[PDB]
Amino acid sequence: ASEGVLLGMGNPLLDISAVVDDAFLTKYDIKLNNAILAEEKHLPMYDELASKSNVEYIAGGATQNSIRVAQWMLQTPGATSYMGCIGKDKFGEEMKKNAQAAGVTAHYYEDETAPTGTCAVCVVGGERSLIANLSAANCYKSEHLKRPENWALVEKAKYIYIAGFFLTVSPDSIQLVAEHAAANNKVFLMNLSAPFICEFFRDAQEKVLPYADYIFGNETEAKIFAKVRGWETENIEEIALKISQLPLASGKQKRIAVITQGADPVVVAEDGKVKTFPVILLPKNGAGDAFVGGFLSQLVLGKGIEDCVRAGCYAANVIIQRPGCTYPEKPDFN
Amino acid sequence: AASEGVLLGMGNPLLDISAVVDDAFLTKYDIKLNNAILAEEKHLPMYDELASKSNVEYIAGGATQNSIRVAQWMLQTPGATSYMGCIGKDKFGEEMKKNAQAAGVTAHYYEDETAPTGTCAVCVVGGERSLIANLSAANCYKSEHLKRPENWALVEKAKYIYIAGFFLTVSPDSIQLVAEHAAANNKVFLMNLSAPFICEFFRDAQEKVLPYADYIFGNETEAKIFAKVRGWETENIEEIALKISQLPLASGKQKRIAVITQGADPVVVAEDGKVKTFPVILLPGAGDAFVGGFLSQLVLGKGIEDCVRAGCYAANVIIQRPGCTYPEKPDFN
Repeated sequence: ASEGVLLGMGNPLLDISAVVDDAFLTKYDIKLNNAILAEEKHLPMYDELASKSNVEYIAGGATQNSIRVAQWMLQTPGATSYMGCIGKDKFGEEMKKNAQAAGVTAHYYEDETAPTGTCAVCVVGGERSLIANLSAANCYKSEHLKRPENWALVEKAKYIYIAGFFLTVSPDSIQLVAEHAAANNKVFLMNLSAPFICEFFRDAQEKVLPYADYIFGNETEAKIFAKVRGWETENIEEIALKISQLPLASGKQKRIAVITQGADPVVVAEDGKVKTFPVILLPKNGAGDAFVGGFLSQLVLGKGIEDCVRAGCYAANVIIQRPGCTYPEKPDFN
Repeated sequence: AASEGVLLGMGNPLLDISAVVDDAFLTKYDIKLNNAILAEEKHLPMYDELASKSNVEYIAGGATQNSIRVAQWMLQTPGATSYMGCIGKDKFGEEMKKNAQAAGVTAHYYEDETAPTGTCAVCVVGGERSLIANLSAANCYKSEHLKRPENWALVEKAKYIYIAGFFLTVSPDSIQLVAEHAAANNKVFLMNLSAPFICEFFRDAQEKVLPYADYIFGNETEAKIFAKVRGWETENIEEIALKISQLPLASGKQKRIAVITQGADPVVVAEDGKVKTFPVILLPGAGDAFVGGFLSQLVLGKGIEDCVRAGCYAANVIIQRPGCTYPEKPDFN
């Protein structure tokens, strides 16, 4: 994998992961197996987690998690890049530290007033409770992207992955890199993630879809996508095919749609046909992002779709057995 | 009559800069009609050109503020309405203050120290419009402004408090605070399904406020997204409206009314486990105006049919004008 061969752009959050007890959950009125927005009552909780010794800080956010998992899976130094917005605070410096530890070349845009986005990941057994404060992650501006030191990361990249959620934060950055990729034989990849469905988002998504070589999604996202645009089918295999056959921009040959269904098989539409892949488990939160990261690693290495899906399932199965989107030193995938 | 500050709205205010444009202007800035675009910064040459037009207008906009202004126009009683939201410390913030005062709305804006005021270029040709929005300060509202005694007095004064669902992306603490206050003090709290949430973070915030909503407004597309997101297999808008009205209720709330519009098709209203449907009556961004007309009659203690008819009247007036504007006085009975 060449230097900066894969780039991601998104909404970075510093994940503050810690194994907690009943007293902590009751104190901040947080229930397990649910992701809530941080309120004024939850803001001092980030200080309490920071004050603990066994705390793990991770350069998170869905896209950044995928880029880190791709980097871990590739094991080649300098193969990945990432751009997103952070604040000028200690949590921003921790995000810079962890991105460097994960081997990702991160060029963050520093907002002058917004604190860095954070996410408390409270762990008990195999259960999590996410409390997110997006804050600076929503302030990315295309002026950062257009600077020569940051545009060099787009120029270096052969694969550029940006989540659909970023269409609400910086649609000018997505359209700029998507149009650049079509004009310069690069692969543009996106997902069906969205905070909400509004006219502004609908129109921005419609403008980028022709430029997407790959579209990733989960069954719920695919079914919302199909219903929003009037497709009457609820079959995920047919929805994946219809996504792959959306209109194509000039300079884009084909589109591949990859739809995950949790325990049920991964659905892949390509060349007017749908192939389905059963999930293979390892002996005995962040799983979707890890799946995309494993898929991207093999895509970068020019491998086939079955290797891409198997690597995605491997990475997803590793990450689910660890607190947060974390992993061991080296992978063991073939 | 309507008492002082009887109706309050909280939201994301934008100064709408409206003007009739021509083909040359649309081509110049590569703008498509019947399209909503989010701009990261103000396209300064376009804003100056729009300002230099003959029929230009500066309106204190944003979906909720539009509803509050339409309700104030419909009521015609000075001081009956209030509004809170975030603006910047600039000329557009002062124009926003000027237009809110001209519309007769008591606006207590939170002034962000660095973010410019949110703006929206409204480019109108015929019966079509194109919107280019730079939200900027509108997304920086903080509950510290709400909790100040001079601003909390507007909550205390109000009998009806209306907030869009989208405002949960800006200040969920303000929404939850006023929604919980309304349930404890016999006030009516109203919301809409605008920007239906798909993300788990936003879904959990909405789930926490829905038990406090006495009224939920929505359109057919929003209602169908809401139903699909939470696993309801029905696609019938009449049944979806009934299921919304029957969502769990918080302590101190006896019933919920769900109002779903369907464009040309009738207004659907669910109440007391039954669904009543109202054909649209015609005159010889209409949704905000519909809500404003409905709110005006609700403030006057009128029945649901009057509320729906006033909503249709206001919506039919606003569609025949550039942006969410109206004549001096209403003619509704």
